[PDB]
Amino acid sequence: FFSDVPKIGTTSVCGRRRDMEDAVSIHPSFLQRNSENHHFYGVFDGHGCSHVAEKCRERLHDIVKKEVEVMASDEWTETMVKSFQKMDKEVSQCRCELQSPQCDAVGSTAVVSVVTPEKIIVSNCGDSRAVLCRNGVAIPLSVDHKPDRPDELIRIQQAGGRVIYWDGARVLGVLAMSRAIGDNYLKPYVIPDPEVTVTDRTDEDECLILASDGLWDVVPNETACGVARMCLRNACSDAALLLTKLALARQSSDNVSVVVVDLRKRR
Amino acid sequence: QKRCRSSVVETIEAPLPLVWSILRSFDKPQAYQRFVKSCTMRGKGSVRDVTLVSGFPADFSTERLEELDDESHVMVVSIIGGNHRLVNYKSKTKVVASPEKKTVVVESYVVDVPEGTSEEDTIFFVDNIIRYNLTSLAKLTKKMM
Ligand SMILES: [Mg+2]
Ligand SMILES: [Mg+2]
Ligand SMILES: [Mg+2]
Ligand SMILES: [Mg+2]
Ligand SMILES: [Mg+2]
Ligand SMILES: [Zn+2]
Repeated sequence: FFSDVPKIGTTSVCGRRRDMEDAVSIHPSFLQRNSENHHFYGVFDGHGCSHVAEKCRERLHDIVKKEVEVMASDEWTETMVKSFQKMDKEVSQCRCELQSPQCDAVGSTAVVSVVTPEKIIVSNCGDSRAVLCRNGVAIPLSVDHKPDRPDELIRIQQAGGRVIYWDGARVLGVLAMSRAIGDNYLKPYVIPDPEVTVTDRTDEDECLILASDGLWDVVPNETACGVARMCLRNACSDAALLLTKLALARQSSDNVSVVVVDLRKRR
Repeated sequence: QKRCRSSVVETIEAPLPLVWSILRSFDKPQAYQRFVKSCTMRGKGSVRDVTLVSGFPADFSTERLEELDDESHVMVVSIIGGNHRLVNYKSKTKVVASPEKKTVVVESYVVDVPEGTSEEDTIFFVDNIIRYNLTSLAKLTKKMM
């Protein structure tokens, strides 16, 4: 009676920047497990150049897929961590035209969510974010990797690094996030290891919003969901579009990437 | 005005004239400075406009060539504008052949300690950057030859 696949809306723009270093990966029905249809969504905020963000857009779902085909029961944390580390490995081995020394300062955040019939899996590394709207409430499904996040501050010092405020809390004074894909020159302080949440789908779930800090740096979780909430009253693409426009209206000088996955059943 | 100074010394496994030919190129810091996205140059007095890559905590530098001696292999640069909280920055680069073919580079500098940050963090911040550049220099020379 209803649809197994979700309606998704995407808006990914250069904004006031010269170079687009955001990338977006949309792979609905990308696999089946125990006769269950799985979905892949991912946002990547690049820095230094665009190529690491693009690379994730081109490989990450494949890598997650191969890892899923070998996972026991429901061990999604292990699956996502392995996938993320494997992505980083591949990057280890275009503006910068893949040339030194400039390719030696490139990485990407990666926020991705596999949506199964029963669960929402969010695997995050960096300061992009996944936020669930449900019962009107804005529920973050990831926690930004900021060098001054107290547990992140301590992990960095334990890797022998330091955090210096220089236009914001920064790892070694350089990078504004404590985790990322690539950026080998900043290992072991900045690692590609993601943190993973797993949350049961409810009847109260409205939509999932994956987005780069182009969005969250100016629009908070509560007002994002509110915009998405009314658009749903392509609605998802109307929400994605309205959200990026809002961030630009709040004078975002950064690339902006918003993905809106519809979670409730339809058709 | 609070001020700090530091120095980085590294040994590079490449011949002096190779290494120097790269360092002396004021107009092309991009060759070994990873955070440089672009640089246009307008001998002594030359001013260069640097743009910095995304991710870095600044977007531009404006730097002036104070001295270039190809006899003693010394360069003197001074940042005269920028977005990088580095005020009154002035640096010397000394290159010498190794008494053992290898090259030693000494890069030293003075700069104002920015408001709100310790001397030690300022030192660490700049030293760290210099080591990156000297690391890339080594990589580049290793390639060219
Ligand atoms: Mg970026
Ligand atoms: Mg296992
Ligand atoms: Mg960004
Ligand atoms: Mg931000
Ligand atoms: Mg910039
Ligand atoms: Zn590149």
